[PDB]
Amino acid sequence: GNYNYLYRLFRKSNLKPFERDISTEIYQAGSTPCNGVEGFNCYFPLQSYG
Amino acid sequence: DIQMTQSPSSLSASVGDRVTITCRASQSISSYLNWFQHKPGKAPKLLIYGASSLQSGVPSRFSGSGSGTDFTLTISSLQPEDFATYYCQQSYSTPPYTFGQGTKLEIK
Amino acid sequence: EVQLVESGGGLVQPGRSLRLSCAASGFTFDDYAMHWVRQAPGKGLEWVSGISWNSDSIDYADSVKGRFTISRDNAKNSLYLQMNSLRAEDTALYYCAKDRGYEILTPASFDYWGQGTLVTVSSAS
Repeated sequence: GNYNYLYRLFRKSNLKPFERDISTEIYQAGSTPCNGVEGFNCYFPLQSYG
Repeated sequence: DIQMTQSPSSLSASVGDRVTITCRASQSISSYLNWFQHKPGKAPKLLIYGASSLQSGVPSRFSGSGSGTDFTLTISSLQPEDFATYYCQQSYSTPPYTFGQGTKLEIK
Repeated sequence: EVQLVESGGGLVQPGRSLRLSCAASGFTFDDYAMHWVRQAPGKGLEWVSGISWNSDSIDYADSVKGRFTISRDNAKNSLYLQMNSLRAEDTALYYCAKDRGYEILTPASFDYWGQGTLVTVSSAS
């Protein structure tokens, strides 16, 4: 399995044409603040292709 | 690739009977098989790890045997509280932890 | 005597992510490998993922490669699992098993399990 390739799953809003996102903050899925700690409704936005 | 098979499908016996369940592997695994007792209402448990090594904490009624490509499990008495589904798992081949199909068992 | 309880079971739509966690209390969590097992509603057992005693070696089932991400938290004595891009075939029952050894691919099997939590992947109420 090659895991050098990663794709982002979540973002607060849609990307404008021709820009990049590099920040990897925890995505706030619900209303409970993540505070930098992964938890329920606090997901990781980057997943790697298998 | 390895294919894991179970020869019988369903059995029926009494309180003081003796039954045999066998599990056939496509390729040699060198006595690396595991048996699990799947109680339908709660979490499954482990009975025998390795070829015929009895896990601590279960009655000595169960006893297994076999190596290579054929394995066999026998229940000494089959008390009325032992009806469940049993699985055989190998942990030697490239496909990790391939489980066999079930064996539903009713006491009657 | 060890306890393996998990959470996060519910109803999610296809293509939506859901995160599962599992709490272990009755043993020493710092040096045992842990695995995830799936119980299909009308089939047999199936292995999903596994992690080592510490996160060097991570292995995934072929049918879930590039979709799931299993984590580990030794400080809080609990493990996690991320389910992403779910389809209709992931409506099964999940268990949180414990490996006897400290590696992922060893002849040692799963000695202790826990009660499962059912998940559904559909669009309903």
